[PDB]
Amino acid sequence: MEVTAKLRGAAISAQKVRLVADEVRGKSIERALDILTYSNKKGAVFVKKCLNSAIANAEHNHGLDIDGLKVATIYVDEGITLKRILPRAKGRADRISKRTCHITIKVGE
Amino acid sequence: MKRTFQPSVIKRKRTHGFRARMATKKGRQVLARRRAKGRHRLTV
Amino acid sequence: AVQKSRKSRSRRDMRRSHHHMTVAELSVDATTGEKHRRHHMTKDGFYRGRQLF
Amino acid sequence: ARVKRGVQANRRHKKILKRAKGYYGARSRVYRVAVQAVTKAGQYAYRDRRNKKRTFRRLWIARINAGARLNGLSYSRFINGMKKANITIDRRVLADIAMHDAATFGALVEKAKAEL
RNA sequence: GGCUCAAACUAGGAGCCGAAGCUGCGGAUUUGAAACUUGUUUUCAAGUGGUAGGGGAGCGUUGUGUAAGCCUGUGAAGGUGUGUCGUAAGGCAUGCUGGAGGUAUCACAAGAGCGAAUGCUGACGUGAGUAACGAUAAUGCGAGUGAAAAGCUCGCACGCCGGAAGAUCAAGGGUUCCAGUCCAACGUUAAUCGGGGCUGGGUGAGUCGACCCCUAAGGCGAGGCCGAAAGGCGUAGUCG
RNA sequence: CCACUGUCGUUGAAAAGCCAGGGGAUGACUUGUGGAUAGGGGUGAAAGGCUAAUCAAACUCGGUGAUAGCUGGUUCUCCC
RNA sequence: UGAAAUAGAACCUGAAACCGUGUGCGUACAAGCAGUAGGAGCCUCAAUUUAUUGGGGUGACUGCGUACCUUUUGUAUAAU
RNA sequence: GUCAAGUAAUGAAGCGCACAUGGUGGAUGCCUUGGCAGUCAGAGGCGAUGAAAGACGUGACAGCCUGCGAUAAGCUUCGGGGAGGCGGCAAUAUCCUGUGAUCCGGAGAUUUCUGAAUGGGGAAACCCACUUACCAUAAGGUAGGUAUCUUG
Ligand SMILES: [Mg+2]
Ligand SMILES: [Mg+2]
Repeated sequence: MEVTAKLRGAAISAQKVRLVADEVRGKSIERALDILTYSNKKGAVFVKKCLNSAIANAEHNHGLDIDGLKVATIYVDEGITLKRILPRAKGRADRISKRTCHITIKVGE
Repeated sequence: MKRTFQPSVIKRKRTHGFRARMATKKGRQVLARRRAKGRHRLTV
Repeated sequence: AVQKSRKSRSRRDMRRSHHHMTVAELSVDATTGEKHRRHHMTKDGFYRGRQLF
Repeated sequence: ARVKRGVQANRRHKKILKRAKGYYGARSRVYRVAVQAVTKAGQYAYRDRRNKKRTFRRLWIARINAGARLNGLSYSRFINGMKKANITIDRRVLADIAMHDAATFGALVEKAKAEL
């Protein structure tokens, strides 16, 4: 089986979290946690939180051995965008997209 | 630089206020029109 | 000064074929046994068998 | 009697996008581009139904020329020899024989060469 | 490309290639002609590129009747695949999704069909993780708290203003003031901080200001004058 | 108070600014508060200037769905 | 709990644009409206007394091939 | 086995196509509390007994909406009705109710301030009064009156 965690609504662009996700996809839980704890990217704190939640789900709700677990699948999806107005010169306005993202992690043997 | 709106309460209430509207027949028509549209603000 | 056509998603992603997160080198501290960034002290102050606090 | 266009517009656009399956980029995804690509595909297909009859005769004639020159004759003398011998075998079948049955094509060349 | 008794030129000859032309085979269709004769049947002849435009035949959609019918929780509409049928518009069946409606047939009526109108609304792209983060007065470190501290608090040091970048007001604003608590949003970064959220508190006058008494400009103005009406002016006054 | 020159800035810090210089600075000076003049009208040491980022006739609403021999667009199918 | 929770409160259905992940095939010596007519190889379902056909995915390689609308005498037009 | 010559296959930083499975988004379908056009009738006004329109209050309970007006989600009475109820968001608490509540219909009472606004004035919801009667003895309270015009 595959155990899931979801981190819907992280205040960050999915394009940014995707670089973090690409490096932990398919790795063992230990190696992936190392990569996430020593990354300098903001998206790594979100990916690490979601991965830790998925590991705890697999250990508590399903009684799996987290020693044989691995990041079976991970992907980031776009969340809801907050729309803000940015004033510019000469009385002109721009729209600002404050993008959010959904992180889905599934761990399994 | 100096802009178009320079607020003054006395000047606002004396050019646009309720008693200024009620002093004229045309101001009372302004009020009748605002009441017919149902505006929550009759006068400044 | 601006594009004459929108870029295709294929070319947009070929330009991102060089984007990559940096992965830190890690080691095990001889005294504590703990993982740390290479050439960096551990989170608790140990580097190369030497305390700092 | 107000008519909403949603359902019919949807199924109409799905027909076009279905015919545009496998096309690159916007050509399989967005309707304004897919509908031109489908029309152009039909135009090319109409033109190439005609052109394929020319291309395959081209191919048969090439293979017959090779087969006849293997036997000591050119295409323009071999076809003349067939028409003089009253042999009605078409170029499609002659090319098939030249490709897959060399001795029979040798026999046909012998008949044409005896007719000249 | 390459070509010189040519792969050039002249004059002849014979083959062959070559088009959606012509022929062959199958199918459709317009008109006309013949006969079981409103497609009932077979034929035959001539046709069938097309803008503006004229003429003919239909498809689908919403709604009315047919219909207190018929279908439908043993799964309606819609969505999404697949198969199949028709010259086309399109029809039919069916898997999955969906969960309460739909509608045969024949008539009847249209808010009846969209890719363009620098069309209208919403959503979402490309540019691009690019430019920028708003005065070049400036920060360093130690503690504290905290999930987390370059930015908060405290401390030491450094720097800046000082006819201000300090202080008191009027105008304007209106709770922003003070404390506690929170960090989603807001703050162009983070935030434990805030003029942000939430909950409480806080403004005390005979003398300060207003009100009040008085009048300026200028208003309004018993009577009065003027003017189709509306109104305009104006005395005493009354406001300001 | 003003705005002569230049650089900068021109998707600005800013729908007219900054910086460095510049002019007037007891006067036809500047400035606060209140008031007056209203659209073919006002006001103007006069540039058609200004009259709320709008001026060779403001703004709002209405006549009004102005008119447009012009430009754009005009949505299913097949047959002659 | 509920019939149902990709009915969980941004909550019926949940299209498209747009953006991910996975699987199969192709793609790093080759010049252009990106298709079309052919066509090798591979992958996958079925039959079939067993690598042959049939269906599906992909498409090395060859030929041909300058979008659409509008407006024009005439547009790939570098005209809208 | 060496060497030589020739010739395959394998590669994927990334990308394409198809399918599978999601995200976003909010179309579609169904739905309705809301609109639109009429018919047949009725009515065609409200206001100095203070209107229309408001401001400020009013609850056990913070805001808004609704009602109400210092008697303030209401008071009296007359009828209806018969078991629940204290308006909505929107519940909670204290309670009321067959000694008839909530609720509905007729009538009455109360009815702040502004506004024709009418005692004067005014930047509406404010400032300042005069006067009659009564009560208080202190710096007031209660009930009134005081605009203009027309006609008598
Ligand atoms: Mg101006
Ligand atoms: Mg839903």
